[PDB]
Amino acid sequence: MSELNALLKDINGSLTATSESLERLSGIYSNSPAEKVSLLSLKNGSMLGYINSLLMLIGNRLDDECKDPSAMDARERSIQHRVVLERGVKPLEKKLAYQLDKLTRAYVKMEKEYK
Amino acid sequence: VSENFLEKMMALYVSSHYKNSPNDLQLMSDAPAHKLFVLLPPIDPKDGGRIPDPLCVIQIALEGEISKESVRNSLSRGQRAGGDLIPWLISQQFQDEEFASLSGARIVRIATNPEYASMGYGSRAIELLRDYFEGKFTDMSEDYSIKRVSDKELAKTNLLKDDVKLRDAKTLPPLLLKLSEQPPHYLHYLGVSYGLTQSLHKFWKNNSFVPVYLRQTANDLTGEHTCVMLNVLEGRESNWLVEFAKDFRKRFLSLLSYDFHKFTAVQALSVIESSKKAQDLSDDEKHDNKELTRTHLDDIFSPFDLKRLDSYSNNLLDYHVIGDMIPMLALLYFGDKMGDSVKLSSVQSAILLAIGLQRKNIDTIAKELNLPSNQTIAMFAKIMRKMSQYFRQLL
Amino acid sequence: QSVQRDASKGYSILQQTKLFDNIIDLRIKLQKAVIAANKLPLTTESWEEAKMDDSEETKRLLKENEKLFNNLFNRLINFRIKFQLGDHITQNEEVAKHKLSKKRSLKELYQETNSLDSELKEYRTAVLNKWSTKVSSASGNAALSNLPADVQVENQLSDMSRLMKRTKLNRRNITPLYFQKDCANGRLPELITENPYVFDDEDFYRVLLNDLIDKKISNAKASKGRKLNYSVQDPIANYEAPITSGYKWSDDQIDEFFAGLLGIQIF
Amino acid sequence: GISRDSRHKRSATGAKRAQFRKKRKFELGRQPANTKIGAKRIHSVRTRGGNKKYRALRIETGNFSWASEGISKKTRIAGVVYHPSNNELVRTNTLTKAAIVQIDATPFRQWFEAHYGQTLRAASAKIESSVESQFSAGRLYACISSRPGQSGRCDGYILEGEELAFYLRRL
Amino acid sequence: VSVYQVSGTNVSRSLPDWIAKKRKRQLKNDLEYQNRVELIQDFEFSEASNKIKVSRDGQYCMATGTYKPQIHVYDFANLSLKFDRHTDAENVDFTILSDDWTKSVHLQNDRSIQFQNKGGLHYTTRIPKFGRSLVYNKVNCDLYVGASGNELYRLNLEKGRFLNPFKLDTEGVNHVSINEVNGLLAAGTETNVVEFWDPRSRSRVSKLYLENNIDNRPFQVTTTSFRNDGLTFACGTSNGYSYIYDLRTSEPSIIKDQGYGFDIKKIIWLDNVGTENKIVTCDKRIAKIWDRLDGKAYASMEPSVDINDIEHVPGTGMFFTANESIPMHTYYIPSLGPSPRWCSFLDSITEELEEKPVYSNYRFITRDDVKKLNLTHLVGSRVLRAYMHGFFINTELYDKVSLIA
Repeated sequence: MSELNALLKDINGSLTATSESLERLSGIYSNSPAEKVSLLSLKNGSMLGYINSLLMLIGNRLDDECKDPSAMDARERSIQHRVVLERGVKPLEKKLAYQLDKLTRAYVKMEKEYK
Repeated sequence: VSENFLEKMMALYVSSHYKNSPNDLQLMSDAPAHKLFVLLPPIDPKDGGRIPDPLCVIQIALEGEISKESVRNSLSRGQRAGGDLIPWLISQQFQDEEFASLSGARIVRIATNPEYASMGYGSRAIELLRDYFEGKFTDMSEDYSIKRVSDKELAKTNLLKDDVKLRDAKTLPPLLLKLSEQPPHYLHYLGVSYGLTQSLHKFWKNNSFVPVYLRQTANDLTGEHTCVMLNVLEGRESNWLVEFAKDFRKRFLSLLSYDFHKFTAVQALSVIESSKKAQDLSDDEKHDNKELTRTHLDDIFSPFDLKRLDSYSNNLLDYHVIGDMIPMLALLYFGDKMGDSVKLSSVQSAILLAIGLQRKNIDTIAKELNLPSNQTIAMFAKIMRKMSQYFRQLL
Repeated sequence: QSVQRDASKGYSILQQTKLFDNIIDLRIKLQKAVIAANKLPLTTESWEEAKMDDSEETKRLLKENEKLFNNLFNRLINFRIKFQLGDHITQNEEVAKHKLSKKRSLKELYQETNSLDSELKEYRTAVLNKWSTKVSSASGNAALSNLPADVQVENQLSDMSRLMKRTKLNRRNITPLYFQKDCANGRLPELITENPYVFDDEDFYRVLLNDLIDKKISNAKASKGRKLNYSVQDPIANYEAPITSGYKWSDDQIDEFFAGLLGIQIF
Repeated sequence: GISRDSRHKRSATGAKRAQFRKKRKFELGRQPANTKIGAKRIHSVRTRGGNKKYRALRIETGNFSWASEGISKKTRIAGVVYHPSNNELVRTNTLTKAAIVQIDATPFRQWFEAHYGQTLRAASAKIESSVESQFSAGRLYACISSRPGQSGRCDGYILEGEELAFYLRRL
Repeated sequence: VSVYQVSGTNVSRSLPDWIAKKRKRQLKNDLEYQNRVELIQDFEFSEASNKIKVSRDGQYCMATGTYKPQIHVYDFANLSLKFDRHTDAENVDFTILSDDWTKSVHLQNDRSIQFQNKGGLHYTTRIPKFGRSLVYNKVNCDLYVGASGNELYRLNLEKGRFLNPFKLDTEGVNHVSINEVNGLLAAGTETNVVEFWDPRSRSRVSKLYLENNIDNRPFQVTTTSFRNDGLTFACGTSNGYSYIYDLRTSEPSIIKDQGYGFDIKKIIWLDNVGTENKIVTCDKRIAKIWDRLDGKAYASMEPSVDINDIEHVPGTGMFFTANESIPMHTYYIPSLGPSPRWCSFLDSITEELEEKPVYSNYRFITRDDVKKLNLTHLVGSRVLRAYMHGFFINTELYDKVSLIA
């Protein structure tokens, strides 16, 4: 077997796994007034774009033309999405980490009480 | 409702102190620096708004932020300004002007329900109170001032017709405020002032408080010695506390003979232990204990004394022959010059501190520790056998 | 009643954490694609040569390859539009629905990816500034007035070259197919170990795995006495006498402690 | 304090007999020996006459005999599994006669492989399926045929056939 | 920390003790035998020792034996056996009601309770079914006896009558303990649940279901102990974990395992010694001292032979342990506290003693458990250390793994 054929097969298996998980992940979100914390919401959105940037890097490479093999535009998005997760969000959530635990613990006791 | 809550707080606040009831109420209400914190049980929504009882009541007084110019002037004059006990006291003892500028809070009083004592509510409140000032209670939701009566209104009112009425409930804020609601004042350290006792010392010790000062002259009314302990909140420089803790420990060891000889060996040992915990607080190795040098050892002890000490470890001598070396040995060990090589148990530590520093006789310690005189000598001999081997190893 | 709002926020906070684990799982599945993708050719001639090795099979794989990305990434953009819609990240509610309904091409999908990021950038500035102010006020830093988090992000984005080099680093030592041939022929302008073309996020990927692992850890008949006879037994009668003092604790304390055993605006 | 006298018992008619005499030494009993698995420990007892009795206070190894193959091997005892008289004896791992215990199958397996040259001519090597399964597990059900409280030994025999089927049903 | 074995078996587990004594006589010429120090003469049972307890007076000790089943009472002042009293059956458990050795209640294995007084066996009674534990309340004068049956039988010494037996929901009671300060009582069911009862009323205050996220296999509550403070409660699970609970909460503050996988037999809170935050947990194999709050191992007492029970003299460093060997081991830990008054000069001779010594700190996995836990890869690495049939492991790593598998 050619190296490309084995490689392409590996990518094919990855996508159907990711797509099926995306199918599951989209379903639960659609299943879910409850007001959402903004900080973690951005942190969720930030890494999603990072995954898209990784996939955009994948897509750029796969094009047989390979006009931009470095995937500069895809990379820069990943750089931006990676920066916000590491430098901006993490210090804030760490400062906010205790009060998050208290509320989550607060509900868990209530849910047990309700049951 | 405020009165009903006020009486409950005063039941706890007045639960345990020695007769100085009246004036404190005026201090609590009119003093601007003072603030009140109350620990409450969980609030069941099915309660219907009934006030829960207070489990712990803490009164704090913001202190510090004194201009360096005033401190030097006051220090030179020897005049003590009203309030700011800890900022002034540490400055006088340590001749440090930078400490006074630091912003800090003194826990004037902490009270817990006597029925519920030792259950850990008091420690919980201090844990939360420290947590409040550190900034960890950040608001999770995406004004409490009261307008004063204008001078125009005061002039326009007549004494005969005056309507002296309780302030409208709408204007007033809520009695109890969540820690998140009100922003804390930035602070550098938390302080406590109290008469030294075994129970109180253990309580503050478990709450990460470090001793900085102990008053030699016992209070006449109680016979207890005033002790001031400090704790540094995270995110603030901790070097100054460690320097103070080291100085206090050295001062304490010498003064065990003069006026603290009455302190039990166990109580004195705990004070040393609590101060040493400050050394563990600082991860920095810039300030560390220095192991004894060979040259320092020769200066301290002549070769004959080492021979005199060695023979005792072999049991070839009597105890009285080595009485002169004991206090110097005690200073080295509790000064940590001996190093990791020599370590002693709690009972052995108490015995060494007693003879070396308290200057108490062996039989007295036998009584104090509820041990036979024969054991105490036997324990005491084991201490020098370890010390003798260490001195051999250095040589 | 305020307790109920705490619960909904508590329920709310959990949802993201589960969502956080799910998306990281999506990343974990995609990890082998990134590794294999980095091993692919880089130039037209190398790709054509790769196809020449197995023309029929490669063409079939390439077709099945291309379809799955278009289906996968189109679904991802739909998730992005929905996600940024529900969380109020995108304010134009009508436009989001129109994008979701329509079917979009690869070039069009790229345009949405750019638009979604730009909206997220605007939401980024507002969110970081808002929370940074709250934390600063809560900790007394407002009284003091340690850079704002939004400012820190802006500064680090300004240092693009440094973090650009970080990604170039070939920690795994990945060699893309026909790399030596492209190098020899001069078909790689950027190069003419740090490789501009090999992308490495292994340290970030491992950190995400470490965070996921730690959270999971943190969160986790009468004869022979066979029947009992209650008649008085004389020899053991008055064997011991009760202590009238009772238990050290008061009865009221005992009753309460057993009760809790095993678990004007006033406020 | 233990005695085997019949005088303390009620007569056949049900009359309550009176104490005829003080307890005698020719009608004595001795305290039971609760044998348990562990390092071997046996206590000698001087009985009537010069005869001696051995008290297997603890014992871990015993000679078990394969009746079908007509052999005997010394094997370690894993633990008690079922005892017909009292279940608390099974709970405390007490060894007495008739107790069903689990023993190591290593010596029997090695002997079978050596003798028949077959991993566990073919017709002779054939054995009961349940016994084969027990060897596959690694331990065998055995019944102790000795009295550890008297002879100081814990010999026995491996269950087979209807015996094994019955005790498997009871287990 | 240092552990000194004052007396016991100095030979290995494989070596039989009785032949060693027959070899000991041959080597009686060896000087160390003449210079041996025995704290208490005849501190050895004939074959093995079941239980040992120290009188609250602090001047006496009592023990029970194997063959002939007999009761040994030791006098510390005389450092010798005051008397030995034979019994008709082995002793499952017993207690000393009086401050001295005078009055004691013994539970034999023949379903009979025997009351021992100064002169001798005062009275013997039979309970409906076999017993496993025993405890007595001073306030109520009621003796509480567990048993195989679901009921927990109640006997009143003041009135000399059996009373209404407490009805446990589950069948069987492995252990029972009563708290002095509270009066709260706990029972150890065969299932992973501890049922708490009130003696003031006749009621079940609540039941705690032990939760083991590490191991999902069944286990039983083998031992329970209440701290002097009364707000803390300790359990012993058959799988080999001991839980420390603060009674107010419903979650385990700390779960520390011995690791060998054997049942926990005795749990003792070393409050009196000083630094109250230390606890003892005793397997058949080893007994470990570890910190209450942080779960850090202070020291370890590993005898060659199995441990049937361990007892601690209040206010002192010594520990008596009942073992399967002919002698009864006793350990001295000088760091914990001073030696008792009666053996004052034991401290002087600390150099002569054995000074016996890792096992307590780390967990131990069986080979089958290694394969199930998917830790075959760890084998051959620094993380996993081989100890004979099974391999040791770090406690935290094992907890993470069993979650994975």
